Parts: sequence; C-alpha cells; structure tokens
Amino acid sequence: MASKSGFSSQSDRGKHYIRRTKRFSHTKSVFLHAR
Amino acid sequence: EAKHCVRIETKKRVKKTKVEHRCTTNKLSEKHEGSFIQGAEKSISL
Amino acid sequence: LQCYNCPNPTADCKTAVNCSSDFDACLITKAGLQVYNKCWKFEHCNFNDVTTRLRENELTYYCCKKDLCNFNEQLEN
Amino acid sequence: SDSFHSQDTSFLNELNKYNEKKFIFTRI
Amino acid sequence: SSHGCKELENALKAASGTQNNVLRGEPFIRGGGAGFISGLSYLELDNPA
Amino acid sequence: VGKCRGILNEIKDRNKRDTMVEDLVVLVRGGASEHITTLAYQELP
Amino acid sequence: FYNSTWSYVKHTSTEHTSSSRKRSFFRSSSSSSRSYTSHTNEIHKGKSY
Amino acid sequence: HCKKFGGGKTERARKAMAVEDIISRVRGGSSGWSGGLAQNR
Ligand SMILES: *[C@@H]1O[C@H](CO)[C@@H](O[C@@H]2O[C@H](CO)[C@@H](O)[C@H](O)[C@H]2NC(C)=O)[C@H](O)[C@H]1NC(C)=O
Ligand SMILES: *[C@@H]1O[C@H](CO)[C@@H](O)[C@H](O)[C@H]1NC(C)=O
Repeated sequence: MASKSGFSSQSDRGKHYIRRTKRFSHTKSVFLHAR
Repeated sequence: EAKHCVRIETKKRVKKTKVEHRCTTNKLSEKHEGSFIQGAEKSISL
Repeated sequence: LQCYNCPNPTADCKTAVNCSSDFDACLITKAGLQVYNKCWKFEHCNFNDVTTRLRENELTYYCCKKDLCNFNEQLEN
Repeated sequence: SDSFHSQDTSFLNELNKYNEKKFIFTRI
Repeated sequence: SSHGCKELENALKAASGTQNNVLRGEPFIRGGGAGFISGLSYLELDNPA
Repeated sequence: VGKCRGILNEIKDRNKRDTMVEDLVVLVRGGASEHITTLAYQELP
Repeated sequence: FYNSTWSYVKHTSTEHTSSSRKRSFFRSSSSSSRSYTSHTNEIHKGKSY
Repeated sequence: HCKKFGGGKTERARKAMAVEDIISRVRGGSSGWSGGLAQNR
C-alpha cells in the first residue's frame, strides 16, 4: 500500500506485506524379495 | 488470443472533461502429446 | 577524530593520541567497567559492529563528532 | 524520528535460532 | 492533493507425482544339472527368457 | 518540521525432517562356504 | 507389451487494464490492472510387459 | 554538528556435539583375507 496527502502539509503512509509458504513431502518405498 | 480495447473522451464547457481507457486481454495455449506402442510376439518351435 | 584510544577496558581512558585525521567522528563506549575509546571510523554508529569489534554485549556508545570529543567521561553513568 | 534539531530513536529486537540433528546407524 | 496506490499478488503452486513399478518373475525348471538349473532359473532382468 | 514512524516485522520458520530405513535379510542354505558367503553379500548375485 | 504415454499442458492468462482521468477544477486520475494466470500440466504413463 | 547514540543487549548460546563410532570385527577366515574384509567390505 502507498498513501500520500498534502495541502502546507504532507502525509506519507507506506505498507508492505509478505506471506510465503512452502510445503513439500516426498516418499519412496522399495520391496525386493528374491528366493 | 484476444485484445479488446475501448477508449472514450468527453468534455463539456459553459468545465468538465473525462478521458478513459479500459481494456482486457486473454491468452490460452493447450498443448497435447500422446504415444501408444503395443506389440506381441509368439514363437512356437518343434 | 584525534581520539582518545583504549582498545582494552580502561575506566578512565585519558590516552589522547594524534590520530589527527580531521573530518571524522570518534567512538566512546561504556559497558559498565568495560569502557573503551578508539580512533574510530566515521560513517558508523552500528551497535552490532561495536559489540563485534569491542567484544561487548551490553555496551552503550556514542559516535561523537570530529576531534577530541571522546574523552572517557562523556558517557555518563 | 522527529525534526523541528533533528533527532531519532530506533529499536531492534530479534531471536535467531538454528537447530540441527543428524543420525546414521548401520549394522551388518 | 491526495494519492493512493495499492497492489496485491497471490501466486500458488501445487505439484504431485506418483510412481508404481511392479516386476515379478518365476523361472521354473525340472531336470538337468543343479548348477545349470540355478544358473538358468536365476532371472536376468535384461534377458528374462 | 517532520515526524516519521515505522515498523519492520519478519519471520522465517523452516523445518526439514528426513528419514531412511533399510532392512536387508539374506538367507543361504547348502553349498560351499565360498559361494555361501558371496551369496550372503548384500548385492544380488 | 504395451507402453502408453500422455502429456498435457494448458496455459491461460487473463488481463484487465483501466485508466480514467477527469478534470472539473478538481483533478483526478484512476487506474486498475488485474492479471490472472491458470497453468495446468499433466503427464501420465502406463507400461506393461 | 551531530551527536549519535545507542546501546543494547547481545545474546548467543550454542550447544554442538558430534559422535562418530565404527566397529568392523571379523572372526574366522585367514588373517590376510579376514583382514581384507575387515578393511574393505
Ligand atoms: C514464491 O517465492 C519464491 C521466492 O521468490 C520463488 O522462488 C524464486 O522463483 C524464481 C522463478 O522460478 C527463481 O528465479 C528464484 O531463484 C526463486 N528463488 C528462490 C529463493 O528459490 C517461488 O517461485 C515463488 N512461488 C510461486 C508459486 O510463485
Ligand atoms: C575398497 O575397494 C575399492 C575397490 O577396490 C576401492 O575403490 C576403495 O578405494 C577401497 N577402499 C579402501 C579403504 O581400501
């Protein structure tokens, strides 16, 4: 967000936001039977 | 693909004026790839 | 700067030395008894750097202006 | 930070924590 | 004067992959030398016959 | 005159559980010691 | 044996742009940009011997 | 011209430990070839 205002006056108002998410899941399975 | 851009301007005076632009774009691409290989062998020997 | 310099804790650093570069600030630092003074570099007043170089974790410091500003009692308390 | 002198106050607080565990066992 | 400029982004990614790879083989022999039986009945996956 | 105010806030929570469990049993009965042993190695013969 | 392999990609983007300036001794500008992307990739394989 | 001030608290706490332990014992078979298996499986 960015806000400015002025007249003699000034008023600046900035904002930043971040919400970063990572969610990983790997599985491997081996069954090896020999007879 | 499409582009659809429209533009309007107006003014009136004895004063008010508007100049305005709105336009929207679409893109699509489908890509298709497919393969199917089938086979059979028989061998009967006597 | 021409600062008082005491790289080692000195409760009354009176060791003025002719590190007489002109335009640049000194450091004063009080960390309780662990008081330090240096021919510091200007363009600095970073607590993390002071803690690093002076190896102190509770210190209070000023990057006082230009020359001879940095005698040991300039930090009150 | 305020100016009419110009004078500032800044505050910082942080907790940086790192933990690692690595276990390998093999029996033959 | 007054001004206000407001931005949002919201990217999302979701990937999933599954494999199953099942291989089964049962060479069976009667007759012949025990060593030739075990050599031949041992399944060679590059030449399973 | 000027008065400025600001906050930065940040978090980076990162976790990385990883595990492997591998069980191999080889059983060999009959034959010569040499072959019994090398069959009892962990690779297929 | 049969060896079967399918591969699909669908890429789509949609965008909107707007501008509107007005003057009536009060002056104003107004603008909006909206972009959407949806992207889907699927790959499918079945192999039997 | 300027006066500049600050102070604060620094904290670090560490615990780090590493243990590596390998046993390779071979009983039976000749000294040399049991030793070879003991050294290099
Ligand atoms: C979420 O944000 C991260 C961090 O910016 C993105 O990872 C970057 O992606 C670009 C493009 O692939 C790479 O050039 C950068 O090197 C990546 N940075 C890191 C640190 O990996 C990630 O792509 C974003 N995720 C989504 C779904 O948009
Ligand atoms: C074990 O033997 C292999 C193969 O001869 C060789 O590559 C490796 O370096 C050897 N390692 C030791 C510790 O003897």
